[PDB]
Order: sequence, then structure tokens, then C-alpha cells
Amino acid sequence: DIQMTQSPSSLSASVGDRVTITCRASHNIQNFLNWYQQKPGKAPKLLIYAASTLQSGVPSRFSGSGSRTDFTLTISSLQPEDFAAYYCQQSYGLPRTFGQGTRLEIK
Amino acid sequence: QVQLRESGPGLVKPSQTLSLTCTVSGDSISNGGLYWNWIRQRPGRGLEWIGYIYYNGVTTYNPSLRSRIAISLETAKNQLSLRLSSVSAADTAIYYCAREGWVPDYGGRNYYLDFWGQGTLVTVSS
Amino acid sequence: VGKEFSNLERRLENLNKKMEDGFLDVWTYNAELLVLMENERTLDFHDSNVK
Amino acid sequence: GLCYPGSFNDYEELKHLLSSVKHFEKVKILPKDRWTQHTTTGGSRACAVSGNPSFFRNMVWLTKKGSNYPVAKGSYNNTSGEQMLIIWGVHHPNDETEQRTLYQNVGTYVSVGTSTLNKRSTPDIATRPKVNGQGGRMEFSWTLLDMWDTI
Amino acid sequence: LYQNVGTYVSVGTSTLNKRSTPDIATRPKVNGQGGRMEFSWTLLDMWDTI
Ligand SMILES: *[C@@H]1O[C@H](CO)[C@@H](O[C@@H]2O[C@H](CO)[C@@H](O)[C@H](O)[C@H]2NC(C)=O)[C@H](O)[C@H]1NC(C)=O
Repeated sequence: DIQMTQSPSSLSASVGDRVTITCRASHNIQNFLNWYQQKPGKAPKLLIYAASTLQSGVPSRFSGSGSRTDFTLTISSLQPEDFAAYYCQQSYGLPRTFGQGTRLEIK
Repeated sequence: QVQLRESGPGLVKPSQTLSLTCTVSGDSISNGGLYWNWIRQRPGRGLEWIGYIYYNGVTTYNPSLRSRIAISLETAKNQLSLRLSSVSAADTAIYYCAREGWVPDYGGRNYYLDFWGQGTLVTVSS
Repeated sequence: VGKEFSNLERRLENLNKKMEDGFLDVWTYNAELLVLMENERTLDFHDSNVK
Repeated sequence: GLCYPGSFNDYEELKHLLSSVKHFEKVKILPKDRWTQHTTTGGSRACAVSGNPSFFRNMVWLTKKGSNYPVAKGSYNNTSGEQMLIIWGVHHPNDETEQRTLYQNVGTYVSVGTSTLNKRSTPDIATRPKVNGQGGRMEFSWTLLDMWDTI
Repeated sequence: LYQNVGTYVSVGTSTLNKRSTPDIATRPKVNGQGGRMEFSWTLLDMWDTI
């Protein structure tokens, strides 16, 4: 169905740095992109839903935006705790799909 | 408040049937009007969506599993279950159940997964 | 309600979408505002009637 | 704007597209040095700089070399990593005389396409009022070449 | 009507640039005629030449 391409495959950034991770959809997914944070040993946590809305309890350092076919996850003021794989989820159609997962390492 | 818990056999032999059960707690499975999902992670690989069931029996699946998968729920126990036939090495994964919520939006309900269970590992081996 | 546009009609597709989203905002606003204004008056109405 | 009198098709549509663009990476796709069969050094007084006839900096006005105009061909497979904007155009001389001294061939055409684009245009050779000193017109068109597609 | 068959009509201004050719073909009769006439228009600006 609609495939998701996530890039970079991995990031490395220092504490206090700002980084971005992007999602590219093969089709128009009209503001139906969700972002998830997966820490080792845990089920993925929802960070951002409907392209730019933060889930309750998500730190203010996380934000994002986008439009048809292109979305960005921005993480400012990276802390040692923000170590995770980040995933792109496309909720637009029924056979829901995910991107590959970006691995972000904190220094 | 909402928690999802999972259990299963742990070990499945090749060509046997894999069967997992998710128990929903703090969220009536039959009243919320929400969709219940199964997702898994194979070693190395990222998240793969398996399928979902509505609060009623309407069920959808990832087409790659169309010859092998069945999903059902028992309202009486607030439980979801996943069944995969002809299980092989490729099916080793951490399985997770999750709840699908929504935001009313300009394009229709905008769905997301807020509550996830802890998941469980199923190993397929001889 | 739904319409389809070609890839060379982005200006029109956006006009159409803006129109539909615009009316949705107007009606969502009117529906929510009317419910809130009326609930305030309904409760005042009932307290007034008991008095 | 256009130093050489002309028109730009779907110009309003391109300006709309740019409302969704924050940055372009300009990529050389068809280095002008590849057109070994054509003159790539033409221009006009209308675009002249300090008295020297010139032309638009990101485009190649292909004209006759020696005594002929071999069919001009080229393509790009868009391996740049993202969807690319490509602009090209058609010259419209104001007289057969101009068409002949620039191209030799008169019954010419320009054909462009992709997996979704299919266009063929011919020049309109005719007298028109002068604009910026020229009785000629140049018509520009554009397309978005998708990823891994070939123009 | 015209002697020439491979004809064209060319019209232009500082902003208008059009060339049309006739379409010679059988069509249903309308008002007794199997022919059609196509009209176009432009606004000629001040001091411009058509
Ligand atoms: C344009 O470049 C792409 C990338 O190299 C070529 O597509 C690849 O073709 C091979 C087979 O020869 C496949 O195994 C790859 O999976 C393809 N890659 C991608 C990203 O699709 C493509 O063939 C090239 N172009 C043309 C016009 O023939």
C-alpha cells in the first residue's frame, strides 16, 4: 500500500544540540502521520499525533510539522534521556504502515 | 488507567499455530468504539502492523499475512487474540497489542496508538 | 461532497479544500458555540424558573 | 523578470508550488558542455550585460552549429534523492528569416516527457509588437520529475 | 472559399500569441450547415498593437 521512507537511518548529537528526522510518504497522507519513540526494552511511546500535536506527557522539546507527503520531527535541547529509535506511522489507509526507524544516539 | 497485558506459549514449533492473548483493563473492549491492534518486531527489523479488530467483529489484516492470520475478540473477558498458522522462523518477534484512539479532523478521524502493552516474545524453533 | 483534481490544478484543489475546511470551521464553531451558549442559558433558565 | 520577451505557462501554478518549498539545491543536470553538436553560446541584446548580448544564466539556448542542427537529445534519471523542478522552453521567432538563421530547420518541434508528462510544441513564427526591442517571444514550461523517473 | 487548404490564422499583441488552423470534417448539420465557426477574443491594451 502506501510506503514510508524515513531518513536519516541514524543520528549522533550532543547534549543541547537540535536535530531533525524526516518522513516521506509515497502518497498523500493528509496530516495523518504519527511519530513514536522506542526505548530499548519498551513498547513504542507516542510522541506526536496528527503531524504536529504532542501527546499528553511528552516534553516540550519535541515538536514537528508537515503536509502532504513530507513531515519533520524536531528535537531541541537533546538530553541524555532522549535515546531511542524514532518511527514514522502512516494512519491514512487501512493497511497501516511504518517507516524503518531512525536511531538517535546522545553524547 | 488503561493497561494492556499479554500472554502466550512462548515457544512455537515450525508449522504449528502461534496463539497470543491480550487482556484489556480499564477500557471496556466492547463499549469504547475503538479499534484494537496487533503489531510485532522481528529481530533487527522495525515495527510491522499485523491487523486489527473493531469493538464488534469487523476485522482487517495486513495483506502479507492474508493466507495465515486470524484475529478475534471475546467481549466477555475484555480479550483480544491473534492466531497465525504455518508459523516459521520469520515469525519470531515481540508481539504487542495496542489501542487505537482518534482526533476528529478535516480529513476524517485521525487515528493513533496511545496505549500499548508490554508485549511478549514468541520464539519459533525445533 | 468529494472532488478530484489533477496535478496541474493545485491552485483549485487548494481553493476547494480551503472552502470545505472553512465551512467546517464555521459550522463547528457555530455548533459548539451554540451548545455552550445554550447550556449556559438553559441552566440559568432553570434556576430562574425555580426562583 | 523575463529579459527576453515571453511567457511562462502554468506560472501561477509554479508560484503556488513554491509555497511548499523552503530550499532548492540547484543541480547541474545537462551540463552545457555535453551539447557537442550545438552552439551553447547564443544570446540577445535584451538580456545583455554591459553591452554584451547574453541570456538566462540557468539555461542553454541551443542554436545551429556550423551549417546544421542535429536533433538535440538528452535526459536525466533523477537520482538526486528528491523530486526535481525542471524548466525548459520554446523559441518563437518573428520571421522565417530568424528561424532559419538560428536553427536551419523550419518545421521544428520540441518534445518532452516523463512517466506522466507528454508534450509536444511547435514554434509560432509571426510578426508581433516589439517588447524590450524584440519582435520575438520565448515560451517557458515546467514539470516535476519524480524520484527515479527519467525526463 | 479560400483556395489554400493548409491554412492558418495568426493573431497577436504584446501579451497575446495565438495560432489556429481549421478543422475540416464532417459534422451534424446545425441550422442547415455542416460547418462550424469559432470565435475568440482579446483585450487590446492602451497604445498596444494587434
Ligand atoms: C535510475 O536509477 C535507479 C537507481 O539505480 C535504477 O533503478 C534500479 O534498478 C535495479 C535493476 O537494474 C533494481 O535492482 C534496483 O532496485 C532499482 N533501484 C531503485 C531505487 O528503484 C533505474 O533503473 C535507473 N534508470 C533507468 C531510466 O533505466
